[PDB]
Amino acid sequence: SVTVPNDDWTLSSLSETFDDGTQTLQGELTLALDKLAKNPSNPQLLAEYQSKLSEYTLYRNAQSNTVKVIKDVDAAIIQNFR
Amino acid sequence: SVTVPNDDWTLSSLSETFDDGTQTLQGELTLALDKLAKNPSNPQLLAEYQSKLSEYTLYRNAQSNTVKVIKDVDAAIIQNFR
Amino acid sequence: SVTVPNDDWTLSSLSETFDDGTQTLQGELTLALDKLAKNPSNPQLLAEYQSKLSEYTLYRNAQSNTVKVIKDVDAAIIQNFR
Amino acid sequence: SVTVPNDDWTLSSLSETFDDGTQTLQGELTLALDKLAKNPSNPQLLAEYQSKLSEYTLYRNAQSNTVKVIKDVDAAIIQNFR
Amino acid sequence: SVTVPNDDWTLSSLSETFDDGTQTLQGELTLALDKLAKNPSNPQLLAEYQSKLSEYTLYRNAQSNTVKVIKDVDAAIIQNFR
Amino acid sequence: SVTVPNDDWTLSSLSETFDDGTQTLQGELTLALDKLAKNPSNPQLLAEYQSKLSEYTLYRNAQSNTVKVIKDVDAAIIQNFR
Amino acid sequence: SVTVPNDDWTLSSLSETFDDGTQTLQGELTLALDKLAKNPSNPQLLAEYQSKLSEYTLYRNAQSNTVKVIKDVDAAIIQNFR
Amino acid sequence: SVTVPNDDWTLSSLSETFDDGTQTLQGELTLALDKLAKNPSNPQLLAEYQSKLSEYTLYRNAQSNTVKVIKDVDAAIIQNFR
Amino acid sequence: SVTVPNDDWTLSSLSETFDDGTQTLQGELTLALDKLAKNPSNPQLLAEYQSKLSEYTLYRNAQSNTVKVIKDVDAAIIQNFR
Amino acid sequence: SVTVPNDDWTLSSLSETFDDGTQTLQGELTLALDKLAKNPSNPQLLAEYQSKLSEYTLYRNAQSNTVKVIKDVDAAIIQNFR
Amino acid sequence: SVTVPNDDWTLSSLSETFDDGTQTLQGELTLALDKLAKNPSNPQLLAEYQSKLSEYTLYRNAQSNTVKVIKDVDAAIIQNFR
Amino acid sequence: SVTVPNDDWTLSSLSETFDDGTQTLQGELTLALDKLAKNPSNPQLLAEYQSKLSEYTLYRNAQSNTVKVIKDVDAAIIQNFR
Amino acid sequence: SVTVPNDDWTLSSLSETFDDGTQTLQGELTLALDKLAKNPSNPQLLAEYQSKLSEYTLYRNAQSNTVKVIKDVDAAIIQNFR
Amino acid sequence: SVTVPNDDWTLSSLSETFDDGTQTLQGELTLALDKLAKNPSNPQLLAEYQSKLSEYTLYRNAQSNTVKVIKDVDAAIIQNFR
Amino acid sequence: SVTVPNDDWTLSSLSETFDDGTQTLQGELTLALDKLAKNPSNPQLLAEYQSKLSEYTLYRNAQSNTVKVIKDVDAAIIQNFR
Amino acid sequence: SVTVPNDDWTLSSLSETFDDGTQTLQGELTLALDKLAKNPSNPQLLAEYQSKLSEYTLYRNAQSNTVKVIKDVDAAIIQNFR
Amino acid sequence: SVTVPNDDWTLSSLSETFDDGTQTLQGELTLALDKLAKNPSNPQLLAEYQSKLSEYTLYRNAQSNTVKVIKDVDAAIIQNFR
Amino acid sequence: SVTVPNDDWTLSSLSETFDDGTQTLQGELTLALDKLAKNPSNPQLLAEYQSKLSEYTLYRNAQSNTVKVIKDVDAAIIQNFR
Amino acid sequence: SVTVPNDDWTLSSLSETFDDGTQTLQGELTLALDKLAKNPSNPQLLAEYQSKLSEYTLYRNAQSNTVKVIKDVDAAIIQNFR
Amino acid sequence: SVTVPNDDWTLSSLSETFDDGTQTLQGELTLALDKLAKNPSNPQLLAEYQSKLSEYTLYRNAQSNTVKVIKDVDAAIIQNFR
Amino acid sequence: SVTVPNDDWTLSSLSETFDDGTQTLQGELTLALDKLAKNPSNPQLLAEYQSKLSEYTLYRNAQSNTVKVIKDVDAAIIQNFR
Amino acid sequence: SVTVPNDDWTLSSLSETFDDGTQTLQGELTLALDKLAKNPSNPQLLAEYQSKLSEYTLYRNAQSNTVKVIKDVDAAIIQNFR
Amino acid sequence: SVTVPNDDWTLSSLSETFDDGTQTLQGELTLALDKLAKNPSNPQLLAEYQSKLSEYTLYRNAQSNTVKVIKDVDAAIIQNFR
Repeated sequence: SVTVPNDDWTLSSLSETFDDGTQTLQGELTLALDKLAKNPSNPQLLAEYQSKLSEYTLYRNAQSNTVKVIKDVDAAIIQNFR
Repeated sequence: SVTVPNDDWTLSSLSETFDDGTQTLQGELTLALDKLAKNPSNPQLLAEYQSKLSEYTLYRNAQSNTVKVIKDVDAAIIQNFR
Repeated sequence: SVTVPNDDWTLSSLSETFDDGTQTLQGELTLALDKLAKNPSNPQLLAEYQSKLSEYTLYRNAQSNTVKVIKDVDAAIIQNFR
Repeated sequence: SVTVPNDDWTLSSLSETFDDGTQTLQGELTLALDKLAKNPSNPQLLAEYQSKLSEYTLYRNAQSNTVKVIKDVDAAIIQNFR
Repeated sequence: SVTVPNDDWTLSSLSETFDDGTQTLQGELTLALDKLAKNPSNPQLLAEYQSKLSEYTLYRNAQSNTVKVIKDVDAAIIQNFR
Repeated sequence: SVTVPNDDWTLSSLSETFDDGTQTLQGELTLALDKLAKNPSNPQLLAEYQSKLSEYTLYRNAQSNTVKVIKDVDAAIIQNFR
Repeated sequence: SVTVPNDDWTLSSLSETFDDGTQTLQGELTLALDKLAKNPSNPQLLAEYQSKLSEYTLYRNAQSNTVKVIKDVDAAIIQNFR
Repeated sequence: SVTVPNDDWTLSSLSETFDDGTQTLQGELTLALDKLAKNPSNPQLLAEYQSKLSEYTLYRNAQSNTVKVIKDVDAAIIQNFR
Repeated sequence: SVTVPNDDWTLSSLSETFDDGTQTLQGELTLALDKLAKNPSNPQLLAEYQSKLSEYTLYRNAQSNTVKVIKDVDAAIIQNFR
Repeated sequence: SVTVPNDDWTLSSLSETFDDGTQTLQGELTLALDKLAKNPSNPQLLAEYQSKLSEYTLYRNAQSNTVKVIKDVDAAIIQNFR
Repeated sequence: SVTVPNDDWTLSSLSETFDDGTQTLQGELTLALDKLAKNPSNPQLLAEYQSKLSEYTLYRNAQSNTVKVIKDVDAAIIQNFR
Repeated sequence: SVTVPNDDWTLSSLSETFDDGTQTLQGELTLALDKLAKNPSNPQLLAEYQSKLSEYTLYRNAQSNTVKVIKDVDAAIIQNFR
Repeated sequence: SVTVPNDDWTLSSLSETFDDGTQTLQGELTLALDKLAKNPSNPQLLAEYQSKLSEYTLYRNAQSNTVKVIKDVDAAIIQNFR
Repeated sequence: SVTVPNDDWTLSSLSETFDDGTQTLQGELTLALDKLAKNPSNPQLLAEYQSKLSEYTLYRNAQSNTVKVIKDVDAAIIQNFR
Repeated sequence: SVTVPNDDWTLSSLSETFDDGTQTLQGELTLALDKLAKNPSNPQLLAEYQSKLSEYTLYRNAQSNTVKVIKDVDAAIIQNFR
Repeated sequence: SVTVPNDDWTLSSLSETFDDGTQTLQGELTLALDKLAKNPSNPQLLAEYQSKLSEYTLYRNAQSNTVKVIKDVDAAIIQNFR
Repeated sequence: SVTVPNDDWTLSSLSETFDDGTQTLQGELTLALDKLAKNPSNPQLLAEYQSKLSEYTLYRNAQSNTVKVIKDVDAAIIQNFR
Repeated sequence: SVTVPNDDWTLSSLSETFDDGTQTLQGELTLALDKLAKNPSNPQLLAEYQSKLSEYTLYRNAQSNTVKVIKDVDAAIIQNFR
Repeated sequence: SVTVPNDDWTLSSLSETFDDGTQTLQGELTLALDKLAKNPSNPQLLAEYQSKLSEYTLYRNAQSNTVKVIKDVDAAIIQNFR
Repeated sequence: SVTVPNDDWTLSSLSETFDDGTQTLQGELTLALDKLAKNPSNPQLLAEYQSKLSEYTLYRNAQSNTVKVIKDVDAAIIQNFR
Repeated sequence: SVTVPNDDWTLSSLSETFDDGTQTLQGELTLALDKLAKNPSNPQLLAEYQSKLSEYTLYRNAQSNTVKVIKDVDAAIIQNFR
Repeated sequence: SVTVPNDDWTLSSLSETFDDGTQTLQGELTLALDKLAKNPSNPQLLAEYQSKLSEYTLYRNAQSNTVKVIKDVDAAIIQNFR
Repeated sequence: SVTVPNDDWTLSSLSETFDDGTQTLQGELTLALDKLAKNPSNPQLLAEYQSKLSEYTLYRNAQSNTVKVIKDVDAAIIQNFR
């Protein structure tokens, strides 16, 4: 489940890399969201939820931008076939 | 009625999570509001009403912000389709 | 007609508590005032009338101050709604 | 004329709840005010008038603050539409 | 009304897939919009309306991007005829 | 004067939906504003005026945000023509 | 010239209520003051004058306090417009 | 000089509505202020002056808050042009 | 002034189709713009102006994109003459 | 029924903490108020009643201010979600 | 030197109104104070001095309160500029 | 100095339309600002100044947004030349 | 050493007015007190001493009350600064 | 030193307008403050000082709010350059 | 050590103005207090001490209120920086 | 042990000033009281005792009033901190 | 300096047509830019500058696109020489 | 548990830094809150509670603002990927 | 049963301090009152009764004033929580 | 235990400064309160107790206001982080 | 140092135009900032500083937006080279 | 340690300018705070402390707002890089 | 570690330039963040932290935008290879 600029990997492999490399964060975010839905008035809970949510959004954006850039590169090389 | 960063859930599922995870609070707030409308002069009643109202506002704001952030993330990923 | 710092009572309930808890005193004061208006020269009558009148004034002042303080507390809590 | 945090009610419904839940108090206050305007020298009358007036002011303030808070919440959610 | 990367389907078939696969959501959004136009002050109503509207916008954007990408692919293949 | 996510409606139709679905509220607000301009010292009048004004502002904001979002969606689809 | 916590009255209406509800007392006080200015040595005259003057002062104070409290309530509600 | 939530009115129209709907009150306040400046020792004069002054302040505050709220709504709609 | 994918029409015919099919909207927008230039403070006026302006921009963009696409198709066919 | 700045508690928990931590005081105040309503002329009784009433008002104010401050903090953190 | 709720006056104009509308009273008070400082034992002199002094204090208090209230109103309107 | 979605007008024509359609308002605002700079303590003056200033800001914002949107449309059409 | 309700005087000026306006009386009282301390048995001496002493006490009381009242007025105006 | 919504003026011009249009008031306030620092016990002096100070604060607040609003408008227009 | 609403002064300058403008009064009060502490039985001494003490309290209150008001104005202007 | 309205002194310093400035009087009063308790029938003794007792009461009252006034001034200034 | 699809014109002729047909606009833009560089705080100035700048950018883009398209056409015809 | 602008840390690391760097303060606040809930009448207790509560609110606000700013920076950098 | 300005005491503790620190005096007063009710003609008895009664009244007043002042201080600190 | 506007101190440090800088006063007040609870009839004792109590209240108020102001400043700076 | 849409100028020339056309304003802002850093309590100083700072921010924003727009235009023309 | 809108300075330079330009004020405030912590009962001390504290708060707020505004301007220019 | 538009450098070289040219600022920010996490209540600390944080965000944004622009230029040149 690793990725190297060498002979073999793929885009779905990059997405799986982004998912698995940041996995426990998703479970922590799930748990924090549950606790928040229980009682939305505990400050420490709110701070942890904010941190986790921000990190999750950053992860999603980074993954999507990386996939987009790599697809653009590949489509650029393909066109040079002819 | 649970939500996990896994294969399947949705925004309306998040709203329903926020609603059901904090449900008895809404009934308590209803009852306290009724009692308050009966006699607006009992201090204990006022304190309980204040606590419940504050918690309710916090819940609404948290739910709305979470929905907004997730929609922003999704709209960000969609645009990277092309 | 009792009052407890618990779920339900009101200001008018406090006034009624002050009135009913000190009731026979009011009838005694009425009777003494009548007798005094009959013949204002009996010393024992004067002493009893003085005692009853003083106690009545004390009761009125205490009731009014208590009502005022409780209303102030309630108006203080209400403002903290927002 | 009841209100529940469920599918349907409105702000005017909250105001009507505050009005109807505390209705006989308004008639009592009217009657006491009339009697007071007749003869402003009866202590029991004054005590009852004070109690009723205080309770009425508390009711007005509580209703107004509740309406304000709910409107603030609604305007907060609306802005998250976009 | 299904679509598979096999011998037969079309672009309009993709649009119909997007429409029919997300159909009840459109009726729910219609109903919520109607209720909102009735009384724009119920928080639960606002939350449901926000969720449905966000999901609808996401659906429209995804459908349009998918159609665009597939048309681009087809126009790319056509040009390689000669 | 109804609107459904089906073959035919328009933006002006949405605005007319918002206007007609909340119509009697506008007349009530007019009447309350007139009465207020007559004598700005009746508490019940003030409470009703506050409720109606708040609801009116909420309606305006919701209508404007909905129109904005739908126009954004339409302009997004149009650009995918080419 | 009556006042009820219902749709219509005003502050000046409250002042007129206090004035008209206690009217004959003012004429009696005028007459007693005149007689007193004639001969300030009749005990019965002095007692009646004392009673009337005390009642008049009580009426003025009660009216002023009521007007003040109602104005405070109204100014409190007005501020919650925004 | 009337105002209706219909096709045509303006902010200055609202201010003129507040002014003209409460006009005789301003003349009465002028006259009472003049009389007060003549002899500041007549109780009835003082009570009428207090009532009129309080009502005038309430009118000013209500007018200003209404204008502010409507301007806020209009500036909110304008921004949604783009 | 109709257009069909059949033997005869032209690009200017498409532009005229877009213009005439959406004509009354242009007059309504003119009138609304005039009224707005008169008094830029009527909320209903602002909402109608926003709706009309948005629809007009959408119409312009759609017309331009359609003309562009058809010209591209025609220039593609012409080149295949040789 | 304890509260710690750690993973879990809530606003209603703070109110219950204030109530239960100062409980016997409320019963003592009830008893003293009853005795006072019996005979409002015993100095020791008056002193004890004054002490208890003052302490009760202090407790109410402190609880309300604490709840208000914590709600403000929580609403501040929530807004930083986005 | 008159003042009307119309287009033009000012606070200093109100103070000058209070001063000039009650002017001869100030000279009378000066003369009475001088005579009193001459011989503080003439009863008629004492009565006139008491009347004038009381009226003067009333005038000062009324002027100051009026100025304060009007300044408060003006500062309230100014803040609604933005 | 009129503008119609027909053969001929321009952006500067739109700006001149906004200026001339709302012209007397600018003179009124000038006069009110002058009077305010004279004596900043007349409530009616303050209310009129607030109304005029708010309307002026609304006019400026609306004009600027309209110009921006039309320029965006024109720049969109220009790019479709090629 | 005169005092007028005009632009300039002070409290110490009032005290000096009371002292100097009644000055020869103080010397006469001194002389009479000396003579009395010589031989306390001359009736005419006693009558003159009684008259002078009474007038002196009246002067002191009047001066002190006037100073107190003026200080109260000034402290009342000062507080209205804010 | 005048300002008109026409081709040329500036923010500093608005500040200078506020300063020069209310200039003699500043000198009067200086003189009154000096006199007050001399002898803080003359009632007329106190009343004039209160009036001038209140008017000065109103002027400062109005000037600052106007400058703020105009700067906001200008910064809004600037951003629409692109 | 003078102060003018012109380019340069400060709060401490206002305090020093209040101190130096009323300086000899402080020395006189010191001397009178010393004499009073010597023999608290001379009426003239008591009258002078009362006058000086009253004037001193008035000076302190006026200075403090002026400083407070000016600080409030300055803090109001500062916030309008942004 | 002196006190001056300058940089440093305190309330206890004022009390000590009152005590030490009138010290020998206290010893004289002690001695006179002792002698009086010995033989309460010597006229000269009675006159001296009366004089000393009166002066002592005057001293106590003056000290207490001065302390009260200064504390009031200080508490007034403190509140103007905010 | 005119251009017609007839026997004679050129690309530089098209550029000169674009320049001369829109000439006064360039001078107006120069003047407005100068005035803006003088004082960047006049709203009318900002609006005119925005309009002129937008129109100038549109003109540049249109000219460049037209030149590009005509050059492409000419280069297309040239290649068909052989 | 330290954080440095170097190769490795995260948002949750910043939150944990804020929590652990200010830890004993939270326990002290817990203890003080408990003691306060016991007896809300000890001044030293109140002062310590006020200090701790203020510091806690400051800590929460600072942590939240820092997290928000860093997330904004990160989301800014991510977008520059393409 | 001692009280120190240190970590722990309360208002009721102050009342108990006043009661227990002066306890034997109450028993002595009881005994003296009994003896007086037996035979109200013994001079020594009367003197002792007068002394004890005076001391008791002083104790009550001092206790009440101390409690009042401390409650005022505590309520002052509480309000500074926010 | 000193505090300087330099690199390091805190709010609790300010409270400790207020406590330790005024420490012996607290012990003196304790001792005086004890003595007073012993015998509430010694005038010198009463004067010392009054002085100490007044100074203590002043100290508490000053400390609380200073802490409040500094917390307000800090919370103001924190918000400017973003 | 002038700029005209004619044969020769550049971007740095535009920046220098913005700098030199608004130069004295920068020196005035420097001087005002220095004076403010000296004594931040002079209202006139604060008003001038606010005006200058606002104008400076407006100038910076306008310059930056103009440079951005012109660079965009130039980069648009360059791409049409081929 | 000076700052000019010229080639070189920075934000920390602005903060240092605010600190050093107002430096002696900080030492004076330190000294006054120390003296106040010694004896909180000297009026002159209280007045000086109030003045210094107010000026310090003003300085902090002004510095923070200036830094915020300049950072906003810089972040605005940076974004126009692309 | 320098960079010049000459024969050799790279993007990572630009990032390293941005990092090393602003290095001590990062250490200062680290230290300030640590101190802040210690005690979030020192104003000078808060001001320094705000300045450093703002400068850091500006640096990050500038670096990212520069890298983005240079990459865009390079990708533009590469495409012109063919």
